[PDB]
Amino acid sequence: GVRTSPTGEKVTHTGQVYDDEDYRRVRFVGRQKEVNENFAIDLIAEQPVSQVGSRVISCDGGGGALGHPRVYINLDKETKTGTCGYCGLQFRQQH
Amino acid sequence: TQLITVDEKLDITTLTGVPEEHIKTRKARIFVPARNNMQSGVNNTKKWKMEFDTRERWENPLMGWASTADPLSNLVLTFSTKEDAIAFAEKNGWSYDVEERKVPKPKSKSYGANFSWNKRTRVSTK
Amino acid sequence: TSVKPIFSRDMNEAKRRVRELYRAWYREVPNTVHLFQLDISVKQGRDKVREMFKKNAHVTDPRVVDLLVIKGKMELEETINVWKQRTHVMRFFHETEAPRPKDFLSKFYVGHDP
Amino acid sequence: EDNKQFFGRHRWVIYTTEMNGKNTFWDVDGSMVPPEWHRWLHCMTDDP
Amino acid sequence: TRPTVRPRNDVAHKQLSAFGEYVAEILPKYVQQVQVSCFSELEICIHPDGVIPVLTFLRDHSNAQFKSLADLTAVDIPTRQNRFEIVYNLLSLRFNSRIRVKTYTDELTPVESSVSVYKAANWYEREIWDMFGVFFANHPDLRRILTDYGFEGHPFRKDFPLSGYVELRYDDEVKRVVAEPVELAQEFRKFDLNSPWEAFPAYRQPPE
Amino acid sequence: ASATRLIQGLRNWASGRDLQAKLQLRYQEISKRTQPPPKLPVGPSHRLSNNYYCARDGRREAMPPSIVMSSQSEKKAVSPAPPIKRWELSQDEPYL
Amino acid sequence: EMVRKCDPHIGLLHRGTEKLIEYKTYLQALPYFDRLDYVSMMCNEQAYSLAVEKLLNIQPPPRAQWIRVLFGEITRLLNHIMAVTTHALDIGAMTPFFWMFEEREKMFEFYERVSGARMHAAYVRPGGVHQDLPLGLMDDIYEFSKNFSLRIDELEEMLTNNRIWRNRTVDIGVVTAEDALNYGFSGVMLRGSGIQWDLRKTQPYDVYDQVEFDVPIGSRGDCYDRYLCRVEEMRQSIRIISQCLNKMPPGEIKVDDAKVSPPKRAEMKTSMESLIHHFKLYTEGYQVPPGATYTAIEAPKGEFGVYLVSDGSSRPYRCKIKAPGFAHLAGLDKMSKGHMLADVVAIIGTQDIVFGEVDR
Amino acid sequence: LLKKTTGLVGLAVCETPHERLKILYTKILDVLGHIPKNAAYRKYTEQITNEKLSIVKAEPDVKKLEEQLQGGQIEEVILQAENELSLARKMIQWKPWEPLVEEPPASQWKWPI
Amino acid sequence: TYKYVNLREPSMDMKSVTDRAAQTLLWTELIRGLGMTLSYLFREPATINYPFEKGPLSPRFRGEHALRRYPSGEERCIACKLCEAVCPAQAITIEAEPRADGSRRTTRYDIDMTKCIYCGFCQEACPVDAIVEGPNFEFSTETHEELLYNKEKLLNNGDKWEAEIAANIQADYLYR
Amino acid sequence: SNLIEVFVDGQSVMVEPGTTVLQACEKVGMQIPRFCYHERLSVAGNCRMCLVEIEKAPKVVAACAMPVMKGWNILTNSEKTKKAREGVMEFLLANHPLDCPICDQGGECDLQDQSMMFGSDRSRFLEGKRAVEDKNIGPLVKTIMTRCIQCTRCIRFASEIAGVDDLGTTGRGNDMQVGTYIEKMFMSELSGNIIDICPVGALTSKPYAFTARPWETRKTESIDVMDAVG
Ligand code: SF4
Ligand code: SF4
Ligand code: SF4
Ligand code: SF4
Ligand code: FES
Ligand SMILES: [K+]
Ligand SMILES: [Zn+2]
Repeated sequence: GVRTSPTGEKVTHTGQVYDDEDYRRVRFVGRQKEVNENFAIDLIAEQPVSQVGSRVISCDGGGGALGHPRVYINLDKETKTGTCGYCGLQFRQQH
Repeated sequence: TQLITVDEKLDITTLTGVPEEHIKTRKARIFVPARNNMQSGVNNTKKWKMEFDTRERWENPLMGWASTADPLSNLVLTFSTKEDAIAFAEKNGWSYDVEERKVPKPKSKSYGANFSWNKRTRVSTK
Repeated sequence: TSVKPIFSRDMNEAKRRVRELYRAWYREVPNTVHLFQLDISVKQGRDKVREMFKKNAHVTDPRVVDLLVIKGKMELEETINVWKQRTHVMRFFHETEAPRPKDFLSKFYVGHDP
Repeated sequence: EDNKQFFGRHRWVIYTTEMNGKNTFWDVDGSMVPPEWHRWLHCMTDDP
Repeated sequence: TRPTVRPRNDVAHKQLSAFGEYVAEILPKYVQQVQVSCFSELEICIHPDGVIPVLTFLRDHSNAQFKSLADLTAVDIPTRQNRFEIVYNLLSLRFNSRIRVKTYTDELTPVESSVSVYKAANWYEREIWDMFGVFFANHPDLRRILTDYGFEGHPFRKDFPLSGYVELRYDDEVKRVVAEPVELAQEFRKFDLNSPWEAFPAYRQPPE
Repeated sequence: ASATRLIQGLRNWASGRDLQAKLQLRYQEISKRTQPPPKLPVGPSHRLSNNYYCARDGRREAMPPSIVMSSQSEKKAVSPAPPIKRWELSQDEPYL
Repeated sequence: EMVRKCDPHIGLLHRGTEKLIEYKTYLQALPYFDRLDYVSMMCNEQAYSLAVEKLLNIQPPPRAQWIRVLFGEITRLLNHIMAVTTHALDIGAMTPFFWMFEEREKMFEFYERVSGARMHAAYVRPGGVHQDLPLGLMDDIYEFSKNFSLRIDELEEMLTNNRIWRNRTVDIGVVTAEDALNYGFSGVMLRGSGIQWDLRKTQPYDVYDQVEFDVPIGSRGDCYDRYLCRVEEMRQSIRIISQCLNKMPPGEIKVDDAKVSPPKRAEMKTSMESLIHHFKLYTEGYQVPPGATYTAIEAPKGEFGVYLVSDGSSRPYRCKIKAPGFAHLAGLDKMSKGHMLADVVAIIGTQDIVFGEVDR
Repeated sequence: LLKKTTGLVGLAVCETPHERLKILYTKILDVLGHIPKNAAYRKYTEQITNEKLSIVKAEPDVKKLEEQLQGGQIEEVILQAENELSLARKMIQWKPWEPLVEEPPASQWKWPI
Repeated sequence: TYKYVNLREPSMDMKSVTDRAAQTLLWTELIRGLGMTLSYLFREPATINYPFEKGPLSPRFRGEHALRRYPSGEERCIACKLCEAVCPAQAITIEAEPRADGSRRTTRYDIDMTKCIYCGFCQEACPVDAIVEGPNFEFSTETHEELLYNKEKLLNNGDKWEAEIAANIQADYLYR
Repeated sequence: SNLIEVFVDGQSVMVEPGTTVLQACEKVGMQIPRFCYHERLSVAGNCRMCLVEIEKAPKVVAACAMPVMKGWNILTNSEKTKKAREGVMEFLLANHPLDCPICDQGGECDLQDQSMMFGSDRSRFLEGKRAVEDKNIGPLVKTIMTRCIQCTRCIRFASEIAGVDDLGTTGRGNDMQVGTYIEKMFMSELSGNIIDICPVGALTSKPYAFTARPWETRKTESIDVMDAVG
């Protein structure tokens, strides 16, 4: 989900964009500013929440030794889902 | 007699090769470093340290890194006692200041004070 | 308070050694200018030699000035033989270095350095 | 591929004559190989 | 303690202790300390005036025969008033042994050169003079050996910064390589990695 | 290995050795570039009982050096070690 | 035509390695030892690892020791190939340079397969080795060592019996034994004069006392005897390589003291203690007990020593590197007295001089 | 046996090792007779030199003399005798049996700081 | 335990003397060297046809750096700064802040490819396999500034070389 | 004088009556590990990390709360003291979350430091860990109670120094939690000191969150000018 500027400059996923009166836009003159078109914040928002029937859940990121360290997520709160601190996947209790 | 008498103060600033504006314009600080409040260990507060004042750091125009022009920015020296640090600073021609070591005064600890009969030091819970 | 001497027992022989080193440098300056094809005159080289000796002229310890004479002798031997290039000889003259301001007002204008 | 040749010549690539709009008839490049074939060509694997 | 702990040698420890007693008793005029480490290494700390006699004895005695000089080093410890510790490592091919002889000096006191005993000491203490500024009296040819020809200051001292005071660049106006005050695009980041907890209680220093 | 028999014969005559027995160019005799996955063994400390770290702490058994002499009879002279043994000539190829 | 004085000016590659080592931890200081002698990488890594393990009071597992000795012998083959071929190239023969550089490329392939880097592997670490050998490596090592005998034979055919080659080496740089001992020489320079000394035989390390090999001993101290000693050391390295292939034991590769060696990546992502140890070992590093040690090994250029001084923290207080090229270049003045200019370049060649280890 | 070559470059073969070794050991004894008796260097070197002299005098053959002297060839034994004589003269000149010249400072050999 | 290289005495009978003198006069060993170099002429050369043929490599090869992602689009780096702590050349600069949804993510991740010694400590100090050293090695640039990678360049390298980096990691992760 | 004599590792030391084992060991330069003891808080004695062995006594005592009587010999580096330390460290790390890369206490964690120094090197736990629901106590202190070790410095500080008495312990057994039991904001003028005294990353500074790591920060000792206390 890239965004443009009134200058015409692309805005990175960290929110950086050179100012209109900034002199450092001259480095892109005759060249291009490289940005990543895949925004991870927008990409992790499309993952559906996983519904489980336990009070706690365990996440390793998938793949076992190829993922993140295994963490345990509590699902006692009903107002919010339980997000994994590493991979960003969220879980919800079935009840 | 193979042993001559020199009654002058020890000064070696003409041999170290340091430029003069890094000698006459620098303030050395001699101090015992404070214990980090995030930890209860006291092994880092045993030795005296001498360091220098922080000069200007600016931003790189290309990448935004931290650029400096001070060669003494990372110079930290370790001494066992205060007088060794004082003599090392005075030998090298650095104007220095000294901060006294701060030690924790002893406390009076009693587990039975948590359940006093008539004193305010009772604990509301445990 | 008794210390082991290096070469000089007291200040007189140390001053003699300083005198001899200055004489040797003063003699070699024209040959250094000619052999290295320097852009300076002989007078500028001799003024630089005198300036270094005058800069280093506030010392009263015989061992310190003995070490200073020793290091000057090493530099002179390093220059007599062609071991230094033209850049090492010309590094005494800071031609490309910008003039550092000295008064308070200009230092206040240019930055935070005292 | 040609497995009778010795190790080093037993796999090779003939580059295309036009990649991403650039004429590569004489201007071939080592960075012209996509990664899925880059793993096979450098003998990091046996399977194309 | 079998698989993951280094096995201890005790016969070598006993032999090295006996030879340390032997040396410290033959030469009481210069020997100040004799110690044997955990991993069976013998260190003899001597007075600086007896560098030539101790080394000549260790080279020439029938019970020593330390014919090889492996390494000669100085160590900079700024808290001591004699901040430079000069270390000789000797190897004896006859008895298949190694010894360490240590002495001390400060910035202004010269040390007697050991070229007249071991010939590797020429380049070794030329390097020591270049890096620590320790003068060696009665040297054949003492100059710099590793630093630049116009270099000022001794870099292996601990008050000398990591990056120096000058840097080189090519200037087109003078058509020459010139030295300028050092400026870094990125400052060297200092890391405070020391743990605030004591690791080895056996090396604990007594309080004041 | 693609050379003809005549070139092989001339090569072996001029070299003086059978070059075809030991070819410096590798062929299909080497191991494959794709291998089955391994299963590495574990060390001796991978145990559930009698595995206290204080019984196998190598670094904590290190001691400060023992001071033999400090400045604060008819005993025999002592060498640093027994004298080294004379080397024996090689039985395999003494070059003699 | 006769040389009266030789003054070798060095310092053109003085990087200042020791101060940078003093500013970093031990794991960070290992690649500095990788880049010291850039033809003898694993030997320098092994010397550093041996010194740190001596100070840490730990010992590596046996499989790591056998791997260390096998790769030390492969490193010896690389170093001797480079030394002899560059010596011949400087004298004027250029064919064996290419002929043995093909096998050098093969050994570089072995290094890359085991570590991922062709030259600076950073493989031998304090506590063992970083990664286990992949499957099928030792078969390729066996085939290469099977053909290396014929490779040495062909180099010896080109070089040894030639009258032009031996005319440049028969009476050049003769060193007496006592002068070799006094000048601090080690390794092939000591062995060419007849001194029977070898650190793998007299003061052995990991499993070098379990392998059988001979030691070439010269008789005249010239360059020809030193060249013959290097060729025979190639042959003995092949012998030790075969013995190490036939006696490889099973087991782990790092020491199981997880406060020194980092744990596996599978147990790091599951166990709390392993995760804490991984964090602290890759940020702060292991603490070495206070003390000073001198550890010397038989590198292919001679006695390679590390003098390591640790103050108890996770970074070394002092790290002196004793290199044999320093002493050999110091003795070059005595070597090249009463000789010609071409004899001077042959004398420089017959000392295995890499200026990365000389200037440091 | 008349060994052709000692094996070490620059070390000439001795034709008469017994007379050379006896002369060198007696010379070492006469030089060491000037050192004071309470000096440990004199006692230790007299002991080892007397042992070596008795061993040399008790063996007419050279190969078994080399084997029981434990010093390699007989020529390096002669070299070590010469080096010991030179050291004995130098130690007469230096006089290192005197008490210690100077005490070190308080924390001269304290590690770590 | 030792052997005597070059201690062979020459025989002094007439056979050996005439053999040595004939070798001197007729140049036998020179013909030997000539003939063996001739034999080495008639062998197939070991030259490969670059760039059409590439030298062999391994799944452990350390080339260009890349930043990986989880198999859902989310990036793997969680700004723990272990790679910049373990870097022996101090080639990594990391700056972090909590982003919009509260996740712990980097805002700056620079690697100086002219400072880096390509040692692979960062890819083995990473707890989540975020930073990797990919198999690419042909990335020579015409400018110094093109070798100063920011976060966007490393993420683009990861998206470019994922199909090979994941396979190499799958092949090698059981040895770690 | 009223001082009595005790021995630490065989070394004699004169201590005042009422001195604990921990302070006596501190008098000779030995710092016994702690997780709950604070010198400016009351003694709780529940973490059991300070279990030291007194010789000629078949039971380890809690050094933070045990007073010394005369003639006692304290063995700070004996075998069973180290065994007790290893067992208590194993029990503390049994249910701790694997959150070290994502936690701000990393590099300055007391649990990490004296697990590396005094604990074992591997885990025998083959079960599943617990998970604790996070709480909200204000915009200043970020709360992640899965990392809490129930050291109860929270309640002792908030009751004896801040004088708020809002924090407490609710539950029993392994389900015991530290919190306020209601949606209450612990808003005082001394709230950040509970971030300071937490030995683990359970309470962290929300403005400082995810910004730096402790090893790379340069420290400058200065004086606060926000008020006239100095
Ligand atoms: S490969 Fe090594 S030098 Fe390069 S960025 Fe990674 S840790 Fe730093
Ligand atoms: S080690 Fe991995 S997770 Fe940690 S900061 Fe570096 S790339 Fe990110
Ligand atoms: S509180 Fe300490 S042990 Fe727990 S996750 Fe944070 S750094 Fe790791
Ligand atoms: S949150 Fe921290 S200070 Fe509070 S009880 Fe838990 S561990 Fe102790
Ligand atoms: S410190 Fe004593 S029980 Fe916690
Ligand atoms: K905290
Ligand atoms: Zn997850």
